Amino acid sequence: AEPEHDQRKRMGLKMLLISALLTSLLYYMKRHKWSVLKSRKMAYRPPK
Amino acid sequence: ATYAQTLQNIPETNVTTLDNGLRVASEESSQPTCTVGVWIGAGSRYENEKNNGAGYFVEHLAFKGTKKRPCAAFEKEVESMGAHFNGYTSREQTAFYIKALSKDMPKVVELLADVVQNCALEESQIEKERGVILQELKEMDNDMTNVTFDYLHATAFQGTALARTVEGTTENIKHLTRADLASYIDTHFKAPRMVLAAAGGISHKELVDAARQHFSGVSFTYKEDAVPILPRCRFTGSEIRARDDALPVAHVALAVEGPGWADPDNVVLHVANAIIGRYDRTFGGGKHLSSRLAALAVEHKLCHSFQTFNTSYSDTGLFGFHFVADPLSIDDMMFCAQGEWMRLCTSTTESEVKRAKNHLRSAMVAQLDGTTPVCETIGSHLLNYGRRISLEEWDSRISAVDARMVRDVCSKYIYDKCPALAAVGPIEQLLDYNRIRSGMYWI
Ligand SMILES: CCCCCCCCO[C@@H]1O[C@H](CO)[C@@H](O)[C@H](O)[C@H]1O
Repeated sequence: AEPEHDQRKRMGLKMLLISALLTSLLYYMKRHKWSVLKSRKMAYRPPK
Repeated sequence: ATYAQTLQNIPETNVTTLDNGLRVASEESSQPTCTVGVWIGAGSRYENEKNNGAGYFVEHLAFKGTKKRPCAAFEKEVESMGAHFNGYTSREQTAFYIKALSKDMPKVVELLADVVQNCALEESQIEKERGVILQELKEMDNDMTNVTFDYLHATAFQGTALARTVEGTTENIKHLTRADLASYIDTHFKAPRMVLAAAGGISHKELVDAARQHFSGVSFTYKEDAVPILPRCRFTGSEIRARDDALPVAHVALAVEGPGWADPDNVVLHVANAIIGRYDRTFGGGKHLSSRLAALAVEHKLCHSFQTFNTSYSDTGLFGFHFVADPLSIDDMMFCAQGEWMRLCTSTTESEVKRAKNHLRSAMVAQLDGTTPVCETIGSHLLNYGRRISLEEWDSRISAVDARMVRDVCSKYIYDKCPALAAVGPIEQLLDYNRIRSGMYWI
């Protein structure tokens, strides 16, 4: 019914490993850029 | 008579130390008039959270008379001899100097010494200059160019001694006391940290003699004659944006950390800024100016003015640029600017530097155009370099700079560095530190 069975699963393995690795990396990168905003502080200073 | 020779023939700068540690220096010319003054290694940086602004409050009373001869008298005695008394105070350097005929070089020296050593600090005067300073702050608050540079420091050195304004806090000025001021003077104005410099038609000896006579106060302990090293100031890649769409133009300043007085690179760094240079809608050169940035500025109406700078300090500095533009041309301007910095690091030409150098040479020479300026150079080189660097030398250091060299240094100080930036006004079009940070690499 599906000769690809083994190869398909062997790929799934690779897919997860890379996936987990790539995701983590891009999470750090995403956070790294955003940090500039995430910590940003503001104040309202009218000549009041 | 060649430039080369005219340089060698420049009389030497005499430097002698008294016993109390004070250094007396001067450059004698055939001039009937002169400029003598004391340049001090004090300033806001040396202040702290509680006395920030004292050195300035002091500046405001330095002339309002001493104990030996009160206000009226002091003023009358100086005016009547045609002498000009001026002074200032920065973050790491304060100074009081006088402009008068060489003939009065000694009576001057006396006056100086009386000012730094015996300021009145009349309880009644303080409460008045307090209202005055408070006024000066409001007027300065409307000078975007200095409001910007202050903010620049405020963040570039955030959390440190250098992040403070020279004038000081509002509170600080509202509450400082006869005591605190007195203390500042007695703590900072001291011989080993002072320099009596002068230039004009003065005899080093006549000067140094008159020096020993009025600058006495000899120190007893070892503490009194060792110059205190300041705790370091940490740079921080960051930005501060003071927005107000109500202002007609926007001000932007960007900078990376500088090397500090002593470092030789500073020469190359200056040679670099000489290339980028400066512009301002009243330069007639217009589209033909040699400065690429200036041209673009003209070709595309990018701004009202802009300036490069290399503000140095004892252990650090600020190397960057500032520009004033209209709300809708901020981005292009910034974009182009950062472009040039990148050009410096990756593709400077011999042609460029050759010129930059000549522009720089002419610059140093013009920095000594008169007596006050010379005296100001002497008072500074000692205080900062510990000696005097003659045009003859400067020139040699400048002549040795070549493209390959400008590149390396700029790269070393600019390329891929997180900069400090301060924006004031209608800055909406200028945006994202992130974006600006990436303008820090790839030509
Ligand atoms: C999120 C990105 C996932 C991509 C993962 C790539 C994994 C696919 O890789 C595949 O693995 C098979 C098993 O050996 C090989 O036979 C194939 O030639 C190979 O292309």
